Amino acid sequence: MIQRTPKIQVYSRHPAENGKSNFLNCYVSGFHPSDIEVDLLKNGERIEKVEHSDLSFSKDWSFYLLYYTEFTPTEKDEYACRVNHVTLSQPKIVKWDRDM
Amino acid sequence: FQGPTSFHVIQTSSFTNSTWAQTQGSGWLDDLQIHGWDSDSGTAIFLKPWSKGNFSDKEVAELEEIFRVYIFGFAREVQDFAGDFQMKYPFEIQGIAGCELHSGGAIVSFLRGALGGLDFLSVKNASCVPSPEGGSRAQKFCALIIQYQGIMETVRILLYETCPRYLLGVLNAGKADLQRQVKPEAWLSSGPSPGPGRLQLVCHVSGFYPKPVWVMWMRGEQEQQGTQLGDILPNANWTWYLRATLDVADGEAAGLSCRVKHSSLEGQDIILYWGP
Ligand SMILES: CCCCCCCCCCCCCCCCCC(=O)N[C@@H](CO[C@@H]1O[C@H](CO)[C@@H](O)[C@H](O)[C@H]1O)[C@@H](O)CCCCCCCCCCCCCCCC
Ligand SMILES: CCCCCCCCCCCCCCCCCCCCCC
Ligand SMILES: CCCCCCCCCCCC
Repeated sequence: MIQRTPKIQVYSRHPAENGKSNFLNCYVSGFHPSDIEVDLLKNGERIEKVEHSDLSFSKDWSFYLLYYTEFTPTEKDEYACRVNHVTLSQPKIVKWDRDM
Repeated sequence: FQGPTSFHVIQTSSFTNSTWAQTQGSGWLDDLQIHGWDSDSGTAIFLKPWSKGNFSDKEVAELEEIFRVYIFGFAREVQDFAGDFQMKYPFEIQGIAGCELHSGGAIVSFLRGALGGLDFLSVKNASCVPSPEGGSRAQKFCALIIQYQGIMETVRILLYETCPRYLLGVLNAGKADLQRQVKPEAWLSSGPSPGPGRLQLVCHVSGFYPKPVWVMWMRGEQEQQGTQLGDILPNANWTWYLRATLDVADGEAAGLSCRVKHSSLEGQDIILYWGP
């Protein structure tokens, strides 16, 4: 029984244009075991309507999941992805960098 | 023909204690999900209007029943023979099974199993092949599993007769969505600066279908070797996302362009230049 930390990628479906509707995504991959808690944050507080794919795994048996939501980006509105897994001591927060 | 050429069902069985076991399943066509599984009701959730393929509502209910009794019986016997196999709680078993079409007409079927994220068993032409990663446990399992003819026969029917009969049904029924060609959209940005006098050149590609795509950083007609390609990340609208980066010096950034080749573009490639 091994333990692998999830790789966390935060990205928008379309390029960030302030005021226009878009989709925010958080893709968690490469983890083992499956048991995981993921949240999408808006300035530090969790978003309510967030859909997620059913559990899946890649060839090497590591698990992957996609968490998304239809958002509207503005100037100072900071977004992030909070992740809780057995490998993490405290929840890991990875910010959304528009230019990345 | 383009798009997905394979069908597979997956299984993730989390065993917490001697009498607590949850199972999660789903049907896929490559990386695209077409089936979901409602564990409580023991029925399939059909994510697309063509998810049934060419199968009848009787043929699909027969299959729902097979998986339902399997999910129960699998969990039941693993909880029964856990101490016999020296298993330490908590543990997770994983399993992928299905078939695929090759160019020429041939359909190869597969079934792979796992324990603790490591290979346990495999199925190469009607027989259990224990993986060395499973050790003595895997051998002890394959040697036991062959004695139950009733379950070995129903795996053989499913894998070598029902699976290909299914694959063609869905590949055909879903021709409209599966062999669709959605055009990519591209944009540039300057990522986090690696060196104090350097610059991270980022090329973004998104909104495309099918999966095969070519993206490189160019200098006219000469491609850069230091072009680090990102992972092919998904979007829930059955489209993809790809990043292509280049670590470069300040003055060298000018003259550089990103090139995107995709099957929906039809020769008309997307070339985007860096503006000084
Ligand atoms: C559209 C779908 C296409 C996709 C096809 C690909 C998917 C393939 C799925 C395979 C699983 C699919 C595994 C097979 C499904 C299990 C159901 C079954 O045939 N078993 C009956 C056995 O008795 C059954 O009773 C029924 C009712 O009286 C009769 O109708 C059946 O003919 C009779 O076999 C009972 O034993 C209840 C089941 C409990 C047994 C636990 C099985 C766990 C171990 C199986 C591990 C498999 C690996 C072994 C290696 C083989 C070489
Ligand atoms: C068209 C029919 C609709 C049904 C599809 C719904 C998805 C079913 C989910 C169940 C998946 C179970 C099969 C997995 C393969 C066997 C794994 C082997 C276990 C290894 C033992 C150590
Ligand atoms: C790893 C735990 C061993 C599981 C043993 C499977 C036995 C199958 C019995 C089928 C009932 C008829």
